[PDB]
Order: sequence, then C-alpha cells, then structure tokens
Amino acid sequence: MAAQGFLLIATFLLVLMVLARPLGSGLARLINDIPLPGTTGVERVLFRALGVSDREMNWKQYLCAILGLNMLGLAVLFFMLLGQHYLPLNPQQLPGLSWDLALNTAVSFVTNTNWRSYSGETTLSYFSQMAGLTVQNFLSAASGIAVIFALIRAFTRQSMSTLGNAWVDLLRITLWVLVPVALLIALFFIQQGALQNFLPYQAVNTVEGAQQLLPMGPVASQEAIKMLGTNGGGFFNANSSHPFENPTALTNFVQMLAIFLIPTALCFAFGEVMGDRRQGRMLLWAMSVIFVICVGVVMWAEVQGNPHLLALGTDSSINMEGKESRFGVLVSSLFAVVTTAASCGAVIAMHDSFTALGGMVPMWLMQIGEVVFGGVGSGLYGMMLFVLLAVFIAGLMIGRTPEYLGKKIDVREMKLTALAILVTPTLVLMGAALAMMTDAGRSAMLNPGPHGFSEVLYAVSSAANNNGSAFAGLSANSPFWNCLLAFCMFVGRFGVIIPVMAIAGSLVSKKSQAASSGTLPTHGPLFVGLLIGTVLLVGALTFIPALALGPVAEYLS
Amino acid sequence: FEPTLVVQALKEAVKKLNPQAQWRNPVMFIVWIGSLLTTCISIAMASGAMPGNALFSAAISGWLWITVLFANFAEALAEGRSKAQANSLKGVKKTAFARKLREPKYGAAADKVPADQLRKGDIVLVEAGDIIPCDGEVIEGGASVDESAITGEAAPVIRESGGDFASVTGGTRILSDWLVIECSVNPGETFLDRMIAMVEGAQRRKTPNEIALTILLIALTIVFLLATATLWPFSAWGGNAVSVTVLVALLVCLIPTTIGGLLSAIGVAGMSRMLGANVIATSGRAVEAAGDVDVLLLDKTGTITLGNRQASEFIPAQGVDEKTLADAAQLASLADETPEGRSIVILAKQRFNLRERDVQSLHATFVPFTAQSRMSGINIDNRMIRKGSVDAIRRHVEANGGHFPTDVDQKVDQVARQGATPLVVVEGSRVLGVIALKDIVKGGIKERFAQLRKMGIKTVMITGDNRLTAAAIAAEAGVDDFLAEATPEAKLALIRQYQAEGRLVAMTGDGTNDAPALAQADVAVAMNSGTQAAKEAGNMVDLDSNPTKLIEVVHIGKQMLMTRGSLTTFSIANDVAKYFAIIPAAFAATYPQLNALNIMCLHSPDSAILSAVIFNALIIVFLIPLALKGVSYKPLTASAMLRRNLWIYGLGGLLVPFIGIKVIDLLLTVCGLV
Amino acid sequence: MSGLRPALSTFIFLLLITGGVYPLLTTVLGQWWFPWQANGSLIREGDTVRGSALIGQNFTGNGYFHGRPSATAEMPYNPQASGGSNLAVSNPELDKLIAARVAALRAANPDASASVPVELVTASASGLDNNITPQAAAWQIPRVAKARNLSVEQLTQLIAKYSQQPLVKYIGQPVVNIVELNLALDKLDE
Amino acid sequence: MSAGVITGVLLVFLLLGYLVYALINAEAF
Ligand SMILES: CCCCCCCC/C=C/CCCCCCCC(=O)OC[C@H](COP(=O)(O)OCCN)OC(=O)CCCCCCCCCCCCCCC
Ligand code: BEF
Ligand SMILES: [K+]
Ligand SMILES: [K+]
Ligand SMILES: [Mg+2]
Repeated sequence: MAAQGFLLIATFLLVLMVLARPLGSGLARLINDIPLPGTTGVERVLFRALGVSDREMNWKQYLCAILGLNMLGLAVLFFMLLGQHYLPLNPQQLPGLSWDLALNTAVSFVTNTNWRSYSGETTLSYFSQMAGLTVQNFLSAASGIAVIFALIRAFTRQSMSTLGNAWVDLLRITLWVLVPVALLIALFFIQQGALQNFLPYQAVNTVEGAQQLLPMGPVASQEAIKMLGTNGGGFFNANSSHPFENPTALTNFVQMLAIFLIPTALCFAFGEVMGDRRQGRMLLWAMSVIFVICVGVVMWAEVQGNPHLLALGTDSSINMEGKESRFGVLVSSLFAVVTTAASCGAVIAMHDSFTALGGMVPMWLMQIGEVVFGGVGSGLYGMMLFVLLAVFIAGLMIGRTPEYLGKKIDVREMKLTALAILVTPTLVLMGAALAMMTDAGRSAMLNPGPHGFSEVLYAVSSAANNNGSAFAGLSANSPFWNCLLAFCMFVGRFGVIIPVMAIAGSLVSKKSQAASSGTLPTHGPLFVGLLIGTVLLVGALTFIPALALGPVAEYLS
Repeated sequence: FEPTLVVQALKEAVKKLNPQAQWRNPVMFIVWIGSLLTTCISIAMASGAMPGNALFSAAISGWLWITVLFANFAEALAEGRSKAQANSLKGVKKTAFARKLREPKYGAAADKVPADQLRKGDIVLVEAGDIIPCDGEVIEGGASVDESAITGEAAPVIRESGGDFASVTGGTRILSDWLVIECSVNPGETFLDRMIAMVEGAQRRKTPNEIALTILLIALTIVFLLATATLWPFSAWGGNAVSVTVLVALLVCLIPTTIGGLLSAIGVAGMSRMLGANVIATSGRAVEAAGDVDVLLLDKTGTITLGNRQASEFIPAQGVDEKTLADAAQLASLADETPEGRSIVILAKQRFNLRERDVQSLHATFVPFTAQSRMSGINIDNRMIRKGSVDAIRRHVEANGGHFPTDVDQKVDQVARQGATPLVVVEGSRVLGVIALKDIVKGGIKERFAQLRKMGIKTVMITGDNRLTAAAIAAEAGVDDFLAEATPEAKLALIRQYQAEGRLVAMTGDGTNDAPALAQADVAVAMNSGTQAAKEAGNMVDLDSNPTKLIEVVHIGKQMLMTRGSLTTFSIANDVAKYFAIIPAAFAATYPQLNALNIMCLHSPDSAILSAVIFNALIIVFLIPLALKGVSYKPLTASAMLRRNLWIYGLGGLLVPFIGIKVIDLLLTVCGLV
Repeated sequence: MSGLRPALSTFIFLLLITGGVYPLLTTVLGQWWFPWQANGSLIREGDTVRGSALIGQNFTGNGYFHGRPSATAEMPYNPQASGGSNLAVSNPELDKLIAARVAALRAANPDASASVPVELVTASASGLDNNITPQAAAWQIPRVAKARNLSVEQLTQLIAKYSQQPLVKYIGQPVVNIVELNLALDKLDE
Repeated sequence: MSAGVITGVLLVFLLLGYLVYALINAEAF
C-alpha cells in the first residue's frame, strides 16, 4: 500500500497546482489595485456608500485599521456569546456561555485559531454559529490576506510611503473571493449529504428500542468557509469526522484541496506580482519538499500501527483506533499532515490515538512556525520572515551586504525579523512550563506517562501558532486553561502581525538597486536548501528537548 | 605585540572582569553569571550545605573562568587602545605657565604662575619661545606667532596691536620677540579646552557586520536559554528531574562562545597583516572598516604636499640681471635655518655656480626677522640685502625715498595667483625681483588617486590654507573636491555630515588641527611625520607617510572581510553541531530509554558537560591561529563563494564538535577523572 | 486610520453580508435543489423516523450486522455527545478494552475465523460510524445467516447491494451502510 | 511555589529581559 500513498499524494498536489494557478492571477490583479473584470461600477457605488473614498495608508494607519476591525469583532462576539439566551434562533433553550469560555471562544475565533474547549451540539445556538463564528471566519481570513497584500506591495513598490487602502482590501477580498468560492463549496457539500436547515433537533426511534436525538443546524455554510479560509472551527464536537460535516470521500478530498488552495494561490501571485515567476516557484518547492517528506513519514508510522493489536487477536496491526472507516488510514494520515502544516486545525481523526511518530510529525510541523503552506496569509509572511533571515545569514557567510528582490536590507529589519521569529517559541515553551508546574494545568491530561506531557505541549503549541487542532484528551475547559490559551493565541497572532507591518513600512520606502557581487540569486537548489536548513534548524534547536521527553520518550519506551 | 603590551592587556582583562564592564557583552556576561553560580554551588557543596560532588563543579567554574578571562584578554588586545586620546593636548594644558605683568606696560616684573590662575582682564607677558598661555588680544608689541595647530601652515604669522591681527590663542608658540597679552576668556573654555573636548567625546561607530553578527548571537542565546531553562519543569514531570548544576553548566555550554570570540580573532589577525604592510594599526575594526570605506578626506599641508613650501622659481624685474637676483638671494638667506631659507640657498646654488661665496666665517652681520620691519637679510661690506614680503619692502623702500617700481606689483600679483607665497630681494634699493615659494606635491600621487577613483572611493581634500593654494594643489594632485580655510570644527562637522548618510569615512591627516576629525573618522590614518596629537587621535600610523597608503589598506581590508566570512560559517556550524553533540546527555536521568539517543556513547552527563566546557575554551583559543592562516583570496561570485564556504568551512565546523568532544571525553575517562 | 465611519461601515456591511445573506442564500438553494440531504437524509417508515442514513445506531441483537464501538458520553452511539475515546497507544486501558472486545466477538461468532477484524475491535473517531468495509461485514455472515435462516449467497448479495466504492480507489475505502443494511434485512423476512 | 523555583523563574525572566533589551539596542552592545 505504498503505490496508493504515492498516487494519493501525486493526485492531491497535481489537482492543487491546476486549481491554484488560475486563482493566482486574480489575487495578482487585487494586489495591483486593479479592479476585477466586471466589478468596477458596483465597486464605486459600494465604496461611496460606505464612505471609503480611496486615500492610501502608510504602515501605521494600515496596522491600526486591521487592529481596530479585529477589536470591534472581538467585543461583538464576546457579548454575543454571553447573551445568547436573548437572541433568536434558539430551538433548544440553551443558556449563555460563561465568562471564561466566552472569552476563550471570542479570542480564538477572532485570531483565526478556532480552538474548541466546548461541545457545539450542546453549547451554541444557531445564531452564535451563524451570525458569530462564521462572520469571524470571513473577517479573520480577510484580515490575514490583507496583511500579506501589504507586505507584497512593500516588496514591489519603489520609493513610496503608502501601502494602499485597508478597507478596500478587506471588501474586495471578502466579496469577490471568499463568498463565491465558499458558496460553491457549500452547495457541493449539501449535495453530498451535509446539513443546511434551521429545524429543531430530530427525535429518532432506532430500529431496536433505543432512542436518538439528532442535531440539525446549518452546517454546510460554516463548513465551506471554515475550510476555505483555513479557520478549522467545527460545528460539532468531533470536528470534521462527523457524518454531517464530511459525508463522503469526495467531500474530504475537496476539503483537503480547499485548505491548501489560497496559500498556494498567494505564492503564485507573489511570483507574478514581481514579474519574476522563479521567485514564487522557489517558495512552492521549499514548502513542497517538507510536506511530502512529512506525509510519507506519517503514513509509514500509521501503517505500522499498534503492535499489540496483532497479538490480542486482531488480524492486522494497522492503527484504526481514532479513524473513521469511511476514510482509510492513508487518507487520515495525509489529512493530519495537511491540517497541521496548513494551520487549518480541522481534524479528520483523533490525533491522540495516533502512534508516537504519527503524533510527533504534525506537532513538529505546528511548532516550526507553520511556514509550510501555512495559514491563509499567515503562512506566506511567516515564510517571508524566514526568507529574510536566510538572506541575512547568507550575506553573513559571504561577507557582503544582504539583499532580497533588489532592495537592500538593513539591521532594523533584522531586529524586527528576529523578534517576530522568536515570539511564538517563547509563548510555547513558557506556557507549557507554567502549565506543567501547576496542579490545575497538569490535571487535565487524560493519559499517563510522557503522553500526558505530549498532550499539554500539543495544546499550547496549537494555541500559540493559531492552529486550533488538539489531542482532545486534554480536559481544557477551566478558567486556568481558557485564560492561558486565550493569552497565547492573542499574543502570538498580533505580536507577529505587528513586526510584519513594521518591516513592510520600512521596505516600502527603499528603491531596488542593481546587481552586484553581494547579490546571490534567491532561486535554484542552493537557496531552497539554505531556506529549508534555516527553518528546520530553528525549529529543532528550540523544540528538541521538548520533543525528546514527549513523543520520543513514548516511542522509545 | 612587544612584552609590555601583553602585560597591559592582561591587567586590562582582569580589570574588565568587573560586572559593570562585562555587562556590555551578552554572551560573555551569561558565561560570567554561570561561572559565578557554579563557584557558589561548589562552595555550598564543599561546606556541607548541599549534597553532591564539589570538585566537578569546581572544575567547571574554573574552566568557565578561564574562558571569560581569555575572552576579555583577546578583546583587550584587539580593541584595547582603539580610542582617541588627548594626552598630548592635556600635557600642554597642564605643564603650561606664564608671567603675570603688574603695571600692564612692558617696564615691570614677571610673576611666573600656572596658566589656570589667569582670568578675564589679566595682563600676561610672553617672550621668544614661551607658549602663549591662553586667548587674548595683544596690547603692546608685535611678534611672529607659530599658529600651526589652528591653521596648519607652519609659516609664522605676525601678531601686533592696534590693527586686526591682534588676537592670539593659547598653545601656539611665539617666535620673534615680546608681546603683552591680555586674557579674554575665563580658564573654562579656551581653544585648547575646546579641542581637548572634541577629541575625547567623539565616538566611533560599529560596522554593519558587527551589528548583524551581534543580533544573530543574541537570537541564538535566547533560543538556548528558553530550551535549557524550561527543561526543568518538563523533566521534573516524569519523576526524577535534571540537577541544578547540570542545568547551569548546560546553559553556559550550549551558547555560542565561538561566535563571540570571532570578533577578536579577526581583530588580531587584521592588525598583524597591517603591520606586515608597514602600517601600525591599533584597532581591529579599523581594518574591516577600511575594507568597505566610501570617502577619503585628505589634509593638504603635511599630507599631500611636503609641508614646508620650498622655493620654485626666480622672477626678476626689468633688466636686474637675474644672476644678480639669485646671488643676492643665496647670500641673503644663508644664515637662515627654516626650510624656506635653506631651500632658497639650495635652489640658487644648484641653478647657478656660486659655491665660492657661501661661508659663515666672514664678518657680515645677519639681521633676523624683527617683526617691526618684517624683513630678514644680511649686511656685508658696503652691502645691505633684505628679503621680505611685498608690503614690508614697500614701506622700507618708501621710507628711504627710492620710488617703488610698478613691474613688481603686477609680478607679485601674478605669483600670488599662481598659488605661491612671493618674496622680494632688495640690495638697499632697486628691488631685484620676486622669489615665488610654492609648495610641492609629494610624488607619484596623481596615479594613485586615479586608482582610488577607480576603486569607487570619493576623494575630498580638506585644508586650512587659502583657496588659491587649495585650488592649485587640488588641480595638480587630481582630487575631486577641496575645502580651503577649514578650522578643526569644520573638518569634524564635515566628517559627521558624510558619515551621517550611512557611509563610512576614512580621513588621512597629520597635524594637530586634524585630531578632532581623526578621532571621529572610521579609518584614521596619521602620517608618521605628524604631530603626537595626530598620531594619538588616529587609529593607525602610516610609517611610509604617504597619503596613498589607503590603496593597500583597503586591499588588506577586503581580504579580512573574506576571512571573516569563512570563519563566520565555521563558527555557526560549530555551534549548531555542538548543540546536538551535548544536549542528548541531559535526558539520561529522566527516562532510561533515551540512552538510545546518545549516539557518541559519551560516558555520563557530568563527563559530557565537562568535555563541553573544555572544548569551548580550546576552540576560542584556537580560533586565532585559524584567522592568521587566512583563506584563498580569489574573486568569486556570491553563490560560488557561499558554496565554497559551506563545503570546506561549514562542513569542517560540523565535524569538529563531535570528534573534539569525543576525544576530550576519552582522555577524561582514560585519565580517571571521569 | 481606524476612522470611525469607514471602520464601522465596513464591519456592519460585512456583518450583514457574511451573517445573513450568505447563510440564507445557501439555505434557500440547498432546500430547493437538495431537500433530502439538507433536512438530514432521514429514513421514514410511515410517521416514525428510523434514523439518518449517515449516523449509525447501536445494534446489539444477534440477527443484525454490528458496527464498530462508539465510546460516546452517555450511551453508545449518542448523537448529542459525539467524540471518540482518546486513549493513546501506550495507555494500558486501551489494551484492557480491546482484549474484552475481542473476547466478546469470538464468543458471539463461534463459526468464523479466530482473527477478529481490526475495525470491529477499535472505536471510531466520532462514535457515530455507520460504515464497515465489506470484509469486516462478511466476517459475520455465519452468525446472521444462522439467526435469520438465510443462505450465505443471499446475505453476501445483500451486503454487495449496500456497498459504496469511492470515485477513485485511493481516496477512501469501500464501505457498507449498516443502518439500511439491517432495515432491508428486516424487510426481507417480512 | 518554593524558594528554588521562584529564584530560578526570577533569574530566567531577568536574563530574557536583558537579552531582548540588548537585541533592541544592538549598537551599544
Ligand atoms: C549533524 C547535525 C546537523 C546540523 C546542521 C548544521 C549545518 C550548518 C552548515 C553545514 C552545511 C553543510 C553543507 C554541505 C553541502 C554543500 C553545499 C553545496 O555544495 O550545495 C549543493 C547544491 C548546490 O547546487 P548548485 O547547482 O551547485 O548551485 C546552483 C545555485 N542555485 O544544493 C544544496 O543542496 C545546498 C545545500 C546547502 C544547505 C545548507 C544548510 C545550512 C544552512 C545554515 C543555517 C544555519 C542558520 C542558524 C539558524 C538560526
Ligand atoms: F594641514 Be592642512 F592644510 F590643514
Ligand atoms: K486555524
Ligand atoms: K478544532
Ligand atoms: Mg596637515
């Protein structure tokens, strides 16, 4: 069953490139402030009505606009969740959430994490889901795509001061990209079996004498947008394995595509906006080598599986303990790697029941910063931080001045890049240390041994990197855990966004110079290797002791 | 490095072990903290306050102390005497004195008191030789002040009372005869105090490579700090934990000490190469700064031109028998000792045959510069020859009665426009012509400045002399710009302007008016003929005393940039690999299973950590013999050079950790120390 | 410039557009085109609902095809508390469970092979898994045939009728829909 | 909470603050 694994990976990547190459042209038209084909009078009337008459923004104004939108959304979603026993569309008269749970949910959704420490079937009420969580899916996804628009504009604009309007970027992104694609995906899912209705919960009487109560929310719209904008916030408790969210295998394949769609499109668009396609294909090569190697390792680990099964009486030792029989073990492995690399967080299988290496690979992919087809918009500017770092280090080891895409990089950007690269690992290590030193923090673990520590580490790693997925054995619904993870999510997200805007504001004002002897081409196998080395070595030099006492300890046990 | 310099560096190292001075070096400060913690743990174990082995923590403290002490020592030599000192200016200010003059007129006494006792309104008295105490305005008498610390030109200028030339300064030595100064500034702010404050009080920046490498150091240190610190809660979860001494020792073992020592390895190797190329450098950063300079500021008098304005040509008047003019000039400027008089004598004697007449046994009488008639010369039997400027001779001739000609007026005009300092010779009357005194460029300079323009280095030529001369010399030499009549603060402001744009500046001067500017520039080459104030302010003396020594300095600087690059690759790879070779030995205590991760089969955590400290020390010590050896200085593309560095250095750096720690540990266990 | 007017207008307009119009449009189109999938895909035996064709129930009889374990909160196969048991591979309670499940399966099917399929012995990811591969559902045709008095040929053709291969071989597995399989197994014997 | 763990946490936080301050002022250091 290696031919099947190879064919699965090959078909995934092939269809992905085919679908994403055409969309990259559209995103390039958006980054060049050009209106899309048929939307230029609609756009005029809409902007005049909203009072967004075009007037550019420097980096301070752009950053403040994004942060203001996010804080307004946070306040609205918080208060909405607290008072959901007054709002309509509540068939089961559920009560309003707590203060700690509402705070964690608001912070998580607003920062594109979608960390779930509750159960959606018995907590939220068709209006928190509809007019809250999915509105934040659209808004957080567009905030992330806009920051990267500003950074590409900084790279391609010669001696300017303004990075373009932020409100127009948000409106264009949302209306012209995220809503139509999401509508088509949602209609497909509903065709395959997913739900879309506002009915009360259905009362079933089983073939035998038993009873059942089926939940009946509007699942498909939130499914579509969650996948498309790499949010990953499930409608139910079991995230994306519920038979009402992932009805068949075709929907699972289309979800795997949707996740990796806009990341890849943004890479093709970045290449097209500089006029040099090699620049973009270099990022796609670096990201793809890591993704393929990780997928192969996870697949091998799972197909080896649980050694005790074949001794207790079973017929094969494959690990089928936290996996749906609708998808294989190869598909669940591929999806585990896809979601953890893509900073999506939607889980098609229980990551806690994976083997030791199986569970180790997604965790490490989360911990290296999610710079392998990372989150929508977030992955690309994370990878650009690492590209600036690699360019600096290469300049250092040849003795000449650093230079990327013509513009010369100075030490103010190096200071900002270092701080940006060092914010997420500090939150991970510090938060896990505090969690493991307090009874409250380390009473949530379900499993004994080093796997408990692996659970705690994976949870704070997911929250600090805005991933969202978890081992789910961690009973992390308490004031301590809610507050800890809220702090981690908030600081990670925005303490990374801020240095990126600073770097963009510092680069937009330079002017692309001419070739010299300190200009090493940033394509070809040499720079791909240098960039992979940088990423993997930072990740290892930080998370090796933490991963030697968790996954490796249990594996070697 | 002769003996005295090594002992001075050793004392400066021990002195810099103070925490208030070690604080400015992150990596070495963390090693300092760790050394202190380990010595304290060892004392607490020896006394019986804690349980454990006290001689293993004592051995780790002792080796961390050696690492810190040698790091401070190497930094002492490389950058210990790199600052701009004002010891000569201060010595002139402190050993000064002057004579208060009761009854302000000349006919009074002279109370010799220090120069700090004077204040506004006092009436000082100075005579030939003494150094003018402080500022003021002459009231009685006139003399020739030697204002070569201010302007630069070593030609005496006449200072007298009444007119405009009456303001004197403190420090310039009087030469001709008496004058009664009256101070004009409280002892606080004279000119000498101003420039002593300009010299010390001007800081040199750090190059961009230094800042980049420092940011990388701090990033790696934060990474390793987080890892090894948070190791304790994670390991204490699973039952037994990681010891405390093991924790601090692991921390001070992992951090990049090789990268910290690289700046001093390149410093010392650069200074050695410079000395090899006949330049005495005192700062190691100066060599890499020379490696990437963009401007070159140049003095005129002393640096480009010989600096004493020898004689060039004779220019007689109408039918005055030029041979007679040359004979008169020769016999007149005979007794003189200043280079200009001897130069007139040499020119006349080698341009005509007059050997017979030169002798100092004859009865003639030499009239020296009186500063009251402003003309020297000689009186021979029934003869009277006088050499002097145009206006002094005009007065003398007019007083006698002889009508001054008109040809000399235009002639001296023309000589002045040429860019010289005209004189006049007179045998009692009937002025015998002009003798231009133009200053001669040193040598083959036009070629070298063309090379400097090709390398991509702009060439300004600052000056303290009039524009006519700065223009003529800038033309003949072949520089780009020039700034005539620039006091020291002007030169310093120009340097700050040029180096505020980001680019580096490389001033090359020799005088005492260059010390401000030389103290602020990045590459400050001071001519070996320059004053002691110049040689102390700069950061490399040029024993050839040639302006165009920068063309070899920038070569050695480019080569030290290639070396610094390859050694940076080696350092980074050595650190990243030592992390992997060391850290597997911090898990043997928590889970026995993780023994499988001990790939080198090191004996135990204690032995591994002791091997790591020993290896850290030996690598910093051996880094300097690596820089001295150098690399192949070929011109390579960016990519080709990066790939070559990776192959040879980055991979040698990868293998040195593992083999080095393993052999060190093998020696420990074989010797029995464990 | 977090200008209050463009900020509050942008947020309110996007709120309405992505909160009301998009859900409502998707609901109207779904209910118009695909009204059976969008309303749950329920099975109706008159006026009573026998369950979705996607959710799967806790069959425990001896003439029924059984699925995988569930490990949902209150009772097995509870749609209100979905979520699988997150027991790791190194947790000894997982082995404690698997040994007992294998013993019970060998006791209930004493006429088939002694190597229990892995699907039947280990819980699913949602605890609501309605599917088991044809081989795992063909391992228990002896028991169901004896209980029902059918033949192995009738029962294997029945299982064949309810299998559902994926589009291409390597994106999923061929699976059986147990709820409808058992409803039809009832309707067969009137 | 204890004496050893509290002292260690204080020291680690002081070192992290010092390193981040030295990384922002890289010229002086
Ligand atoms: C054991 C423990 C493991 C610890 C690891 C630490 C190792 C550090 C340095 C050692 C590297 C040894 C490299 C030896 C390999 C020789 C390189 C070579 O020859 O390049 C071969 C070809 C060229 O292709 P081309 O056609 O010739 O060029 C056509 C132009 N486009 O591609 C390549 O793979 C280039 C591969 C280069 C990879 C370099 C990765 C190191 C990056 C350093 C990052 C450190 C930063 C610190 C993090 C904060
Ligand atoms: F010595 Be220069 F002329 F100032
Ligand atoms: K996410
Ligand atoms: K989730
Ligand atoms: Mg001079």
